[PDB]
Amino acid sequence: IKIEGDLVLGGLFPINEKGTGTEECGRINEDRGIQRLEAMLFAIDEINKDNYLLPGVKLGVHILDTCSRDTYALEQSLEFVRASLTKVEQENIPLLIAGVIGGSYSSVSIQVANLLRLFQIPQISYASTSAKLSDKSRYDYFARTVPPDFYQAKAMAEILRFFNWTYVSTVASEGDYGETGIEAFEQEARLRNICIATAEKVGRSNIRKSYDSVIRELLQKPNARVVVLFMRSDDSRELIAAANRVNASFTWVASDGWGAQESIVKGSEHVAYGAITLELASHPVRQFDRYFQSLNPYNNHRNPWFRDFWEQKFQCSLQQVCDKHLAIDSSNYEQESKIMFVVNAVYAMAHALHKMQRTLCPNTTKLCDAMKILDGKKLYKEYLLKINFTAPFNPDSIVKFDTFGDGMGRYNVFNLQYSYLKVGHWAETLSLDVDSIHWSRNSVPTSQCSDPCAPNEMKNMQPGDVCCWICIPCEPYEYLVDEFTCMDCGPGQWPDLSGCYNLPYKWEDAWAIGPVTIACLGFLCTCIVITVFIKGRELCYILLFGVSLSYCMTFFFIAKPSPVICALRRLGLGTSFAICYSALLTKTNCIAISPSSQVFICLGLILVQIVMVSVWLILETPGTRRYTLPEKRETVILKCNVKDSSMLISLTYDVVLVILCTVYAFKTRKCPENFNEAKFIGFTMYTTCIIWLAFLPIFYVTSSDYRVQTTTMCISVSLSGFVVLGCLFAPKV
Amino acid sequence: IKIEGDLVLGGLFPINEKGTGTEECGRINEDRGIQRLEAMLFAIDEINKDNYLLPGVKLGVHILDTCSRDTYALEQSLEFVRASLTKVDQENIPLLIAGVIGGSYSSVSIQVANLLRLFQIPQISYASTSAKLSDKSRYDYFARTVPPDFYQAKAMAEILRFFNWTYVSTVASEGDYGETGIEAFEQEARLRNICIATAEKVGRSNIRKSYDSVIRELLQKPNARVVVLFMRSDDSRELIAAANRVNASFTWVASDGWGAQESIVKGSEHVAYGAITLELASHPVRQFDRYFQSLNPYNNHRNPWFRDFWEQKFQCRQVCDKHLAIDSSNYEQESKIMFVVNAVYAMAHALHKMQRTLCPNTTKLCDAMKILDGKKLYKEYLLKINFTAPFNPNDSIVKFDTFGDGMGRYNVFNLQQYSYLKVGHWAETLSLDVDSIHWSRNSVPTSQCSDPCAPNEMKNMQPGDVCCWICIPCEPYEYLVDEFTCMDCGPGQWPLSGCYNLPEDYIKWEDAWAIGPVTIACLGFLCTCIVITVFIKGRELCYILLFGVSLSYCMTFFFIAKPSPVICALRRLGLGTSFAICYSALLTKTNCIAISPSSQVFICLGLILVQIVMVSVWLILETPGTRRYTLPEKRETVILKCNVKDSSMLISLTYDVVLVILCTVYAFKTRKCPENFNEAKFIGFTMYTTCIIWLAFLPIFYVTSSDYRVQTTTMCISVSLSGFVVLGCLFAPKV
Ligand SMILES: N[C@](CC1c2ccccc2Oc2ccccc21)(C(=O)O)[C@H]1C[C@@H]1C(=O)O
Ligand SMILES: N[C@](CC1c2ccccc2Oc2ccccc21)(C(=O)O)[C@H]1C[C@@H]1C(=O)O
Repeated sequence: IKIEGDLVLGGLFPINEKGTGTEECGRINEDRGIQRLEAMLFAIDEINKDNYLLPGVKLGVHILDTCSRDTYALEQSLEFVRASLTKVEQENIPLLIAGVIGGSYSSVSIQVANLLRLFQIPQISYASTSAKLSDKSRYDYFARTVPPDFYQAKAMAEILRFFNWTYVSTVASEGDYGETGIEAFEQEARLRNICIATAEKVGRSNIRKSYDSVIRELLQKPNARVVVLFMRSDDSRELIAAANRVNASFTWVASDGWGAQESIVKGSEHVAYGAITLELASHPVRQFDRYFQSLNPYNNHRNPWFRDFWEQKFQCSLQQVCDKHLAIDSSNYEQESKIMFVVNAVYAMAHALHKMQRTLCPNTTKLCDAMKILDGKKLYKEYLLKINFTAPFNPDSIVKFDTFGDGMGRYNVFNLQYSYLKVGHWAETLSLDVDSIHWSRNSVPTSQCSDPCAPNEMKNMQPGDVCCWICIPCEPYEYLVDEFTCMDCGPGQWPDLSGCYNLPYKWEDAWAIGPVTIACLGFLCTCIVITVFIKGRELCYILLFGVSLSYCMTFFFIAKPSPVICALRRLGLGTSFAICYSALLTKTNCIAISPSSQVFICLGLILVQIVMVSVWLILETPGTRRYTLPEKRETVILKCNVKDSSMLISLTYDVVLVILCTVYAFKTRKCPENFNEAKFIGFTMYTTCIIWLAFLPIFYVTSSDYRVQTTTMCISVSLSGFVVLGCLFAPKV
Repeated sequence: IKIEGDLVLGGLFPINEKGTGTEECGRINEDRGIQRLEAMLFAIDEINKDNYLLPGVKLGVHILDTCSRDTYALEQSLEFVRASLTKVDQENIPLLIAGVIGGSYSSVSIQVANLLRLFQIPQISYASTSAKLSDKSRYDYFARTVPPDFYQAKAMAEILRFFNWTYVSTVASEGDYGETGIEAFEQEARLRNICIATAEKVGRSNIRKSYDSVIRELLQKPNARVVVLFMRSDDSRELIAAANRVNASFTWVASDGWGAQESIVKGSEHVAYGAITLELASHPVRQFDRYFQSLNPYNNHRNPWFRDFWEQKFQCRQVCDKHLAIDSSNYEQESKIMFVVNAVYAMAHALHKMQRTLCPNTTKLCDAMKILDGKKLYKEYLLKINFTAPFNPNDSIVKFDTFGDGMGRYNVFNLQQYSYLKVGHWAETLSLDVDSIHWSRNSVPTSQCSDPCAPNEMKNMQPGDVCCWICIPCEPYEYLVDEFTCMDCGPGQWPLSGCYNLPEDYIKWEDAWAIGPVTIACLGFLCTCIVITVFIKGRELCYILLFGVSLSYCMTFFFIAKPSPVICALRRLGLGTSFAICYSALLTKTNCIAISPSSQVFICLGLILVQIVMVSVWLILETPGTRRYTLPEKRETVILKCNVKDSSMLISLTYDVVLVILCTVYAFKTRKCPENFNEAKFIGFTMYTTCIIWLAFLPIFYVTSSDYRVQTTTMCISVSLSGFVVLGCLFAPKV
């Protein structure tokens, strides 16, 4: 079929089928081929009768059969290039085409785009939506009015973005459709870190058991109850048939391969209930229907295949039975989905050629001599890819091409409810209705590999993928810091984005106030005793100083603990014992080496005590520390030093020397004069005994109660010094 | 031209070069045209005459002019597909072809390989050296006998590293050659760690100053004398002409655009000595020369261009009308004829082998041959071929890589005095003899940068080019860790890390101080012990003063030992103990002769508590640790020091000295008791010692804080003499 015109247009419509082997062109296609072919013929007549597009130049066509085959399209397409650039003894003269409209299947549009790119002929495919046609490095002279396939994958995740579904499983088809879609999906899905569970490439209707094995691999991940489908129409039907076979409930999200066909869900409506699906955002062309209804072989001689179309549609073999005045009516007719895309493709060239005509031939309206040869590169790059016009007969319906010659990406969101229902649409903003969904509203799923986590449970190890975090609750001693690590805070400020580890000061009333009164009571008695003016007399006054010194340490011991306090307290305990013990061993070994032994005895006793203190300070550092096993215990200091390695040894050594001296002071004194003094020395042994008893059990065994374990033993031996203070009223009044 | 045969072959040669846009073609090519065309036609006449290669089938041809234009090639090559695959239904009867041998130019071969790709028909190109033909995602029905250009970028870069040249410049042409050539050079140069000084694109048809500016840029990096070139012949022809103008002495390593052509240097032969230029290795076909001699318009009816070629080569026939022929004087075999014959034979063997499988029963064209599977012929038989090149005695085996490319075989040339000389070749291992190069003889160039960089001068400044740097040494007493940073590690360690400040030793032991200081401390203690060991019997106060002074002497002896966290406290106590012990004894003796005279121990003990309270505040102010004073240029500092600064020595010593000064003034002026001459003389002796000690104590130790020679003995000797001063006062009262 060729129609004479000043600027003829190409056309490659799959009128026939792939046939059987040598029979390359079998039964003729009736919805994809004839409806789209007559759509372009309808569009061309509209352009010719139009007065604002190509009003002087008449637009012709050169339409050809693709036969839905790659090689057959190439041989047919040679009749396009043979006219334009083949400038080599008039019949069947070919006309210089401006550009082609053909290419329905992406397979045949690629093989044509690879040919016309060499001869500078623009191509617009009305239906081919393959992804590999969007790289202008190869198919530079190519455009299309349908969005590419990977726009679906970008639109697919939008629902996953809008419905918060993350842990998803995907199944793709063995063909190119899906093996370029799920690859495009995975790259785009992970943009919001969509949490892909699995990925299965079901065979092209290989075996029924394959679909079952897929379902086995699907239900084994119950945390992913939203499954995304990019399968073709044939495979999609067989999968859900297997799903109904084993009653595998799911929430399928499927592409235009599912579309909005009732044939897919025929006999398995219940299993696929509530599935969200997409299809091309088509729009019926009302005017085309009226034109198509008014067709019959009596008045339509342009189409050579129309005779077979009448025979195949209205069944008519050699027996003719088709002899009848019947026409084509809505009873037996269906405007094909991509008819609006076919008529848009033609009007893309008409507008591209009209704008180019208005510039290259500005004064005139017909085809001026400047277009006797058409510049293919200029027409495509400078006029086709930069076009903007509302779609004819369809009052967002504006036609344009992106930088890759692909059309604007509109879609319609269809949910299975049994009938499909448009639940919104996606062009660039997913403006679907949150309601009106059936199995995604009442049983609205939220597919995650793991549950959300409370502040107690932070530490995640992600046993599965990165998006399968499992939170274990860090202990209060460990504390909860962040979802990837548990931090600490120490003392106070219990956790915020930080846990709490250990972090290490006791104002008592009875125990705390008791030492002050005891020290004050001793000070008053010492002052009263020292206030006498009667006359080892100085030793007793010095001994009273040690008792006063011991009381002062207790008063200082009532304040907040300090590392130097333990060292000072250690000196105070030794000094207090030395002061009391030094005075006792005076005027004793009289009756019973050198005559001048009092100075040596006094010097030796003081030197021994200083040696122990100096050794303890040089060997051991009197620091500060807090003793607590639990990490949630009070953040206060418990033991400044060890108190056992050195404090226990040092404390025991001081008491032992004093205890032995007190016992031996009266055990074998051998001095009967002043027997009252001997009894007092012997009776003073019990004063030191109470301190040892109150000191060992205080912190040796069961010393956890630091409130009274340490404070209780502070004043344990603070009352021994009052025994000999008042023993003076008997001799003198 | 068409030759009927069993399996005719396509033919694409640039018979006519682009004369003008007015003419479809213009004038006729001579060397890339008829010479190459007759090479294919010669090979075909040889294969048919052959019996061991396609014996049962007659191999025809279908040769067409490419007009050296892409668009013309497409229309011509369209005659190939119109026969084989376009079988859809008598003048100009076409016949199926098994492939084409064509695509001399890269641009022509690309467009043809694009169209022939669609129809599953193999193509072999005999001269299309281009890098973008080696991707099989676009041109998968396309092989090559010649290597691609980017193998040169490998070869010459392999030349640079073999001579250790690392700092290099580059100049490249505008168009496809060079721009994709130097890009491949850069990827390989960084592979062998070769850095580029400057990169200058040079315009194709531009005024001379553009070339002059390039040379001026080249001189900006004298450290890079070796420079790489990739421009085609005409640009390199007069770039060195501009080099002779400025008289810029470089050594040039250049691509096949330069080649072994005298026309490049003709005019500026002097400037471009010792250049290293690569050329494709192509041994001439002797049989073709003999065949080409016997070619005249009378015996050449196949060629429809030979008559035009005859009138063009000899300028004839039109006017000459002479019986002349082609001989060795007016003819030289073109440099690509080896590849044209190889290209035909590659398809001939591929057809031959793929005939031994499809028709093994016979030798003729069986029914399985009626339609040839192009994909099967290319991938299964064409790419997997291996045969020695005909007419060339041998390493001449023809094969195709995974991208259908002939293996790189370049000849390394060199200008010499002028003529070129094959100084080596690059098949796969660069094999050239260094002894036979013009500039490599006289001062073989070594174009490097500050690359040799000793660890001493570890630091790198990198002022300009990133590959270059400046090696200088970091601080000898500071960090020196690497060429990017010089971090400190500490005086305890050593400087390639570089140590600046850290804990170190602080010993204060010397040969002179080891024997002197030890004996001095022992002598003072021994003298006091001897003077105290008396069994004769107010000596108690003197004994306490001796004990107080003796303790200070022991502190000085222990002061020569190692430091500790409590050494500062002990040192403060020692100074107070000696002064308190000495001062305490004097006060009791004075109060003995001149509120009752019974409070003596309390006065002596009070000073110790006062010193302890001051020590406690000083200890509370800071622990008596160590101070690693290293203010001067000496690395680190001596660990021997006090926890606090010199204020404790001065302020703390000032308080103790003030008490001694008051006692000397109180005893000297406020005495008012001339009696007790033995006590007054001893009291006067103590006052004199106190004044002498103060003069030699404060300033002596106030300036030797840094040096250990003065500060080490500034304190031990300051108080040591005081102990000996009062040591002998006891013997005076006796006999
Ligand atoms: N849109 C189609 C088909 C589209 C597709 C695109 C690329 C690869 C495979 C592929 O197969 C499927 C399968 C299911 C759904 C849509 C496709 C095109 O070829 O572009 C074209 C038939 C449509 C028409 O004639 O209107
Ligand atoms: N080898 C050539 C030419 C090659 C080249 C390749 C790509 C782009 C530019 C370009 O120009 C230069 C310049 C200098 C040296 C070699 C080339 C090819 O086209 O491959 C082919 C003409 C040679 C023949 O033998 O007819």
